[PDB]
Amino acid sequence: DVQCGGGFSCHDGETCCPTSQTTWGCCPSPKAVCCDDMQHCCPAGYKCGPGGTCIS
Repeated sequence: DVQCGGGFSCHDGETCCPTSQTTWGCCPSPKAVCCDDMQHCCPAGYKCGPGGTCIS
């Protein structure tokens, strides 16, 4: 599988996002961008906006 980084782990095709200090979240898209404002992530190529959603 994929080692999140000495701690958690996810399945093939998943992505490890460190939205915490000791916790890891499973997100889609390899080069995805994990929204750190709150608790989210978006497909590689998008950005987090103030509209709660992601833009391009």
